[PDB]
Amino acid sequence: GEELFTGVVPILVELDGDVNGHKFSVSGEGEGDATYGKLTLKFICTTGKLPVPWPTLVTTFVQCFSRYPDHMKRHDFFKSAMPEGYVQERTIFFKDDGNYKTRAEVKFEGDTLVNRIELKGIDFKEDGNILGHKLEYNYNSHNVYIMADKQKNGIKVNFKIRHNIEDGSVQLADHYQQNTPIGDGPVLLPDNHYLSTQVALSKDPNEKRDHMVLLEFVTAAGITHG
Repeated sequence: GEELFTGVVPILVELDGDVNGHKFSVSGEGEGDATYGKLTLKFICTTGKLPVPWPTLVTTFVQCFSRYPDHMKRHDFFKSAMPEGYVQERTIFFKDDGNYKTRAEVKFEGDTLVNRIELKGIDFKEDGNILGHKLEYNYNSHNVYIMADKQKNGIKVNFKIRHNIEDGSVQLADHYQQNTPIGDGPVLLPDNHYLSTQVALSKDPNEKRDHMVLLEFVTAAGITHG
């Protein structure tokens, strides 16, 4: 439901992770203002040092906060599934390295939008850009393509993240994503389109824990018909 999102809504994020056996947990919190496609979040690794670079988990850590222009409202699958929510699953293939498989439930719990995640990563090279922490602490702007998948009453999403490497090169991370409603009510299955997202990463100067502050703007685009 769109109106659930007309103002600022609190967000909670919980991630339980295991990559090549390094177990870690992260908690996040912040707010989303979909009117402006704006998210402001802070994440903390609560199990010590984060075993993979922060930027690699950005996409894992709430597309219901995208700003869908009015003329695109009927294509907003994400809001349409709330408040009961949707399950979001991905496989993220890091080029020439291992991969992440994640499963999440994004739904309201009270007046808070919560994204609860499980991530397992495998086949990472002990010394590659990921486990070797060679990725820079920045993020590029990307387009996220969305298509309906009527069979599963959800959408399929595909995009490739370009993570800057410390050498000047780029580590690609190919995202295969699927979302399905948790509820039984009808949800909106959209026509193809995309989301344009900009992400800013920073640090909280008062925090001793390994953490990440993330501010993002995300907007839907691509449809001028109907």
